[PDB]
Amino acid sequence: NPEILLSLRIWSKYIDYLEAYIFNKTKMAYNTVIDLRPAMAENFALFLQNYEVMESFQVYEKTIPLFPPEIQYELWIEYLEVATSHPEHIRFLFEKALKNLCSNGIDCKTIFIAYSVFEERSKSIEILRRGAVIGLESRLQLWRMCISKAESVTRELYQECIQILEFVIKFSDFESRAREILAYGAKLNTELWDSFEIFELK
Amino acid sequence: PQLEARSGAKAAAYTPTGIEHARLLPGHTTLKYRKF
Amino acid sequence: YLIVEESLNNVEIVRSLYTKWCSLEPGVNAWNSFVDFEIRQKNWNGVREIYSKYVMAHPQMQTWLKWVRFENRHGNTEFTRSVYSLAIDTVANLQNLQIWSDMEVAKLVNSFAHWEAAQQEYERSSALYQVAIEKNQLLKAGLLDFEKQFNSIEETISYKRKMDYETILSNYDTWWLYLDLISEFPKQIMQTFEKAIVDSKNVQWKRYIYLWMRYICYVELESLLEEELFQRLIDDIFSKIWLMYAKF
Amino acid sequence: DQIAKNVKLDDFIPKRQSNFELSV
Amino acid sequence: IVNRYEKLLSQRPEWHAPWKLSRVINGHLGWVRCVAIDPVDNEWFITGSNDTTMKVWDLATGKLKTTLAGHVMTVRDVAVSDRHPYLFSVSEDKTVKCWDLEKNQIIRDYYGHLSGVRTVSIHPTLDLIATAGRDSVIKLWDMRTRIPVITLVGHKGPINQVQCTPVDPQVVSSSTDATVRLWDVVAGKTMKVLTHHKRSVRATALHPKEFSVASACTDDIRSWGLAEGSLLTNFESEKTGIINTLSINQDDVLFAGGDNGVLSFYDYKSGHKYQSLATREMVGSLEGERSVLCSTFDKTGLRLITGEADKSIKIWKQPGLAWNPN
Repeated sequence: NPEILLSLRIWSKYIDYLEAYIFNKTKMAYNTVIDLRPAMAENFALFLQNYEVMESFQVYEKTIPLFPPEIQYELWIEYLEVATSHPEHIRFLFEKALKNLCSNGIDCKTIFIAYSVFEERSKSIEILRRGAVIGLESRLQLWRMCISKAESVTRELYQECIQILEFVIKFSDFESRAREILAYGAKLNTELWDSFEIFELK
Repeated sequence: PQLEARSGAKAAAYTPTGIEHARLLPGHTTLKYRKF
Repeated sequence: YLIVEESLNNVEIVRSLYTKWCSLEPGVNAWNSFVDFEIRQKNWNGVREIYSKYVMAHPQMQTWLKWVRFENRHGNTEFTRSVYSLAIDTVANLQNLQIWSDMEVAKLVNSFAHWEAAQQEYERSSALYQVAIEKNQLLKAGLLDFEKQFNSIEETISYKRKMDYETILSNYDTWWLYLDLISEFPKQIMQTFEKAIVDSKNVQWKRYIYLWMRYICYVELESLLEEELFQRLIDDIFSKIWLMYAKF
Repeated sequence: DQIAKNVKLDDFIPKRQSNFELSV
Repeated sequence: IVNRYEKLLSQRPEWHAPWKLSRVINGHLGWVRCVAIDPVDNEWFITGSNDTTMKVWDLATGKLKTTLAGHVMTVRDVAVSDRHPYLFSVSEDKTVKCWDLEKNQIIRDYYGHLSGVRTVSIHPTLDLIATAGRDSVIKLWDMRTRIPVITLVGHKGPINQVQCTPVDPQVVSSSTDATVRLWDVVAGKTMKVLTHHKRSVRATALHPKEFSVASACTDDIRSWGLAEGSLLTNFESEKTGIINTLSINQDDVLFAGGDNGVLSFYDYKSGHKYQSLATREMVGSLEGERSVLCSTFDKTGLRLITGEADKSIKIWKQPGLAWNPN
């Protein structure tokens, strides 16, 4: 019929009304609307009327299916919500998300960080490292995350970061072998020089 | 100009002329053969 | 020729021409055009036949999808299902590798599952996925997706297993993860853990120690085994481990 | 129909592809 | 269709041995764009060239027997006869000459071709040869009376290889029009016009024991029994170069040379490519040049001889490749 013609707004309105207002019926309506095709709204509704995670999961799946930058964002949000609510499965989901948005542009680093955090609640550190490696602002963020992880194996991480990329100088500072690090930094710097001088003095 | 390159040759059959070409004259009527 | 026919509006002749064209194993494009023409004409009896013919001529999974799409557009749900079955059957029938890529079959399967989900009965989808698994990675993924859409526990387990496998392929952290998965059939898990332990410089040593500890814990949960482990450790050679053993 | 008659499918088909022991 | 593919999968090809380079005889100072061997014996093989010469070659030694200097422009093709001790040769000077081999000296320049003549085929049974050039016409000659007897109008462009069979389909032309014709010399007409190629079928060859004729356009090697004038097979020649040569071996081992120089071998009738060979060239020569322009097997069939654009002639001595169709 649609093809021939060639409603949505009306459907949306109806859904809204249902939400305002039976719950099962509303859910069904929402599902129908989705099929015909907001996701965020649906998720919110699920959270509210049902206290149900299944609905949330479904919403997430739908978002994934829809697939774009906005879609990706929605998915991320859903994941976050899930995490907040309440491990292996979660990890898997995170991995999937990562795979989907390898170089999305918007907040890959952030996503990685989130994943790491989830893991923590070594794996996290690894994830951070990966992000740092496979990922300018975003890259910087990833690097920072990696550094943090290292601080929290660390040396190895630092080395990796250095290899990937100032970074060298940072590594040297962290270390403070130290002399060698400083030298390396110099080869690939104002504070570095100072550090070197200090080392010499000691 | 008309100093020009080309696209294709030809081969069209007319009535024979009946002219006594020099080379066409008889010569080596005997064909050789192999042993078998 | 077709456009001329259309202009004229004498249609039988055009149809005949189309048929003739399609008998000469022509391009997919031609087939598509024919289909379009059929659609434009009032009748949807014969279109199905033509689609079938096209499919026969072009074993390509996109063709199948197209056919299905037409079915969807058409009112009948049963018809679509039948078509799907036929597609599946055809794929099954050629066991020998005379086939479109294993990605395409997987895609088809996924589509079928989706269709089933949209329909009333879910068991069917599950059955289909089981069948797929029986006859790979793509298929597994599809199955997982289906499960998610929908059993949940089973799906989760499958996912975990997959993860473990991946970890193994990659291969201390991985080993740990695998162990965790195993912990999360019991006998199998135990075996896996043992294997991991067997597989398992300072970092490496630490990992080994951790593994040993885990093994000990498992044993406790479940003496001879512990003793054996201790012996193995000794052979390899720690003090802490020895102390623990003594305590045990 | 006439068009069909004019150009047939077996022209496009190689004859040996089905039967190998077949030799001219 | 699924009915044919399955069948193909089911059927298997025979394990023809691979091919390794044996002899390379850098002797010509030009392309070597013709090669031929004696039907009677397999001691020598001659090779006409862009030198303008044609040189004779002992197979066993690889040594240059003797030269022959009976053309002006470059030799495009030659044909030693089984039934007589004549060597026919033909060059883009428009001369289809005839060398006695009792005296190694030309005899009967046949005259009639309006322009550069591409190929000869001596008729296996008659005392008659057949030549075709860019003329777009294949003339048959009575060798005694050194006159064109008949001519074959059909073609619409330059005609390359023009093989002679002993049956009714007595000439098997092959143009740049991409038709390959089957003719009836006696009727003064065509009998069946194989149009199945896309481009200039610039190579074709008769199968020794099997009464069929492989033919090669830019890629697809068709091959056909010319009794009816009906297709036999299509070879796996999917992204190989411009097929220059298309010789067939006694043991159903069809060879194809390319403009790439990638010597490709195939099982005949199967249509199964069962080897590729990377070319080679001399340190001085360029990597674009190397290309097998002319080739043929010996009557036994264990030695393939390829004339390549390196100014060389390469002779080739002897686990098969997996099938995988479309």
